[PDB]
Amino acid sequence: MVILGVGYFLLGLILLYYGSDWFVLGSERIARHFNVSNFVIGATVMAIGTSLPEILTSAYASYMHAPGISIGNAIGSCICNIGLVLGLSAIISPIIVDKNLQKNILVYLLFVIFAAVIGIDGFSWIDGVVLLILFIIYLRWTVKNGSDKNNPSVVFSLVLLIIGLIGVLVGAELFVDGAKKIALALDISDKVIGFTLVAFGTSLPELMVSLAAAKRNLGGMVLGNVIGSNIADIGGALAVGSLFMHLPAENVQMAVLVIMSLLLYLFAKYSKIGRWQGILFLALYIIAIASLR
Ligand SMILES: [Ca+2]
Repeated sequence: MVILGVGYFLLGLILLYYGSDWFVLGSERIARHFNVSNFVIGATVMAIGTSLPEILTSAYASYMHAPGISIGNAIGSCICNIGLVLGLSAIISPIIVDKNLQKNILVYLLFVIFAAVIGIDGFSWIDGVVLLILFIIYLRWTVKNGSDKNNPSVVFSLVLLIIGLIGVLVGAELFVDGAKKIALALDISDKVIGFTLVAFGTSLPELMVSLAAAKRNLGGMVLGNVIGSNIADIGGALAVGSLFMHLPAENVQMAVLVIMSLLLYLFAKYSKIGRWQGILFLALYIIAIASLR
């Protein structure tokens, strides 16, 4: 079970490589038909596509009585998205943000701040419902604010979007499956490896898709996907997980997240999310994962 591990591994990379590229092309075309910006389609359709493994993970974790995991993995992804994902994407393709996109980003900053404030004592099922509503309020607002019978072109767009999404979701669980077989053959029979490599497996569709878009200089789409995913992780993953059990409090991760969200706001308004900014986001990401033990 070693060449099978590599076989699963390399196959996963193939389904993640092309899958994310099709998911981006499908999304870009869909945005053109629904007559919305690359940002809007990234903060809604794309976000929910890549943020689904994060919602299902949190909800299940809190279901089987592991709440500290459900929240720790919920916020840890938001930081991973601004730190690793956005950071890497900005180095590849610097992001100049439009002026109609900043109202959206400001809303994101406030929503994160709102989550941090009510998340000091912890997270009730009350907080969950509140945040769950705000999520939907955000979605219908993002689509509306920035805005057919038998069309062969639209169909092709949906094929790219659906096959592309199936590709990255399958490729991610082939990535993990293969890496686990390799790790086992390597001597790593520890248990945090069975949550570290899987936590990375949930952020893997998000990382790949954002990189695929970054390669095609879709800075707006990249930004939308980061913004949308974090809200889907907080307004959705963090919220749904709180319906089962009372999630604990992490006022050090939330603090860091607000900082990275604040920096994102300032960069996407008075400057840009370019290469040096991305380096900083990466720097803040590595002085975090090391200083948070
Ligand atoms: Ca509370």
